[PDB]
Amino acid sequence: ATKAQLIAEVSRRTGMNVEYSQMCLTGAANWNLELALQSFEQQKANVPPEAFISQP
Amino acid sequence: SNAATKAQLIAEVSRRTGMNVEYSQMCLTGAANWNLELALQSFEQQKANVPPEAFISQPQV
Amino acid sequence: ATKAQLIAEVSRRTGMNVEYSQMCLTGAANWNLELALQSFEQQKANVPPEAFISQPQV
Amino acid sequence: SNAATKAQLIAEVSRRTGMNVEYSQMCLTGAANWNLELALQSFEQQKANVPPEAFISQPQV
Amino acid sequence: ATKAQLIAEVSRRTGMNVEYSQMCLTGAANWNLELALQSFEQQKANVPPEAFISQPQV
Amino acid sequence: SNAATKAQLIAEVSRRTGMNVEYSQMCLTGAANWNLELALQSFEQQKANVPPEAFISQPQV
Amino acid sequence: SNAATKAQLIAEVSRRTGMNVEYSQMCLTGAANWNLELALQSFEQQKANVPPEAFISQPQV
Amino acid sequence: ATKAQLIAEVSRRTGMNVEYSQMCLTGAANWNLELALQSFEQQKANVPPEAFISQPQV
Repeated sequence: ATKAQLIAEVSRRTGMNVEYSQMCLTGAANWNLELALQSFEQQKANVPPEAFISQP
Repeated sequence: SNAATKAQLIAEVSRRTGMNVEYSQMCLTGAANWNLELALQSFEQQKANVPPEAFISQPQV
Repeated sequence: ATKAQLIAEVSRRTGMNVEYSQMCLTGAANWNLELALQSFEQQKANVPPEAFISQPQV
Repeated sequence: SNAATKAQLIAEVSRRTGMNVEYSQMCLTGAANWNLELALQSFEQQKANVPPEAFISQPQV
Repeated sequence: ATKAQLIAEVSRRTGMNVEYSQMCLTGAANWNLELALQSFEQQKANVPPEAFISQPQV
Repeated sequence: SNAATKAQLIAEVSRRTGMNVEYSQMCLTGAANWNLELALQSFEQQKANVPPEAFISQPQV
Repeated sequence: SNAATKAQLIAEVSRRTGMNVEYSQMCLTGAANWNLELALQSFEQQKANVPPEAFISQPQV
Repeated sequence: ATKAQLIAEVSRRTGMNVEYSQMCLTGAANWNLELALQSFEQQKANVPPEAFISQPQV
């Protein structure tokens, strides 16, 4: 459904796999796409290489 | 979760077809029941009829 | 039949909300009512309780 | 696609008038331009002319 | 049998097919030809290209 | 409805004969009982009695 | 390095919410950015959507 | 699973603090939970009492 679409969208924009993409969406972002992507952009330096599958 | 597993399939359909995530999910849900091959087959049959605005990249297939 | 009436009819017959009803119609069913309903009938055991209640507004 | 939004308007008209999906859409399409209030007004004025088979639930406008 | 005539006339004037022509007549227009055509002219930009089976005729 | 189905037949008679929708319906109603071929046959025999003002397009039976 | 520090925060969320380690980490990652107060705040607001199977101890936020 | 999750899970299961839980995961276990737990069970007698900040669960 929309959760799956939202994870897929975060994965597409950021290049992170779905596991890490889901991490940005869960919690205080509460599946808000803008807040999830923002959190990634702010924390991008701290994301391990294994979490990345593609370029943004 | 199952959402994450479903998300991997949506992302793959989007990569291969060039469609955005909404339309990629459309191909998977329903009679394809998340069968990747059957979803891609549905795109092949319907691609000429997919709205132009629905595409974020060129179809790769 | 319009896309909107097909979604509404699937919603009526199955009891699912419009979001999940649309899911059955798009894709391999390609807006065929019988194939959408068949797919529901096959998958009904695995359909989430959330699919049967209306989605929160706004 | 705006189909889901339209489907919600059809469903609302059906609940209120008791009409099936086809006839509920008739009241919305055209001069009402999918305005719920105008659709319901049209039903009230033309209420006498809707065939009995078109009714799947209780009229409650 | 003026309903069939009215649907046929809207199709001819607008170039739209019969199904969608009927949509313009039913509802708030109450089968008034002018009001149906007004509704078409106002919504024409939003009518899908698929509905048009011919060029509009004065 | 049945109005829409009748309308596609009126439209076809109009296209073929050049008559407006009113006179096109005349050929279909009655003994032709909406049989397209019988309607066109009636036009061919009776064309001489249709007023010229009734014609809005090219005759092309 | 930072994994052990994160682990004590997960352990603390689990203790208070009753959620397993997977779902406890969910509240911490993302917009909370491992802020314990914001993670717990998020749980309190979203408890209804947490699957029952995710709970391995008593809720005591 | 993340390294942090794996440490937290070993801690929950064994009762060891996070520092000693991490010890079981790093090295030849290469962050495999089952081997970490196997190593704990085999070496449990040698773990100092101060390392245990809770009772073991499943």
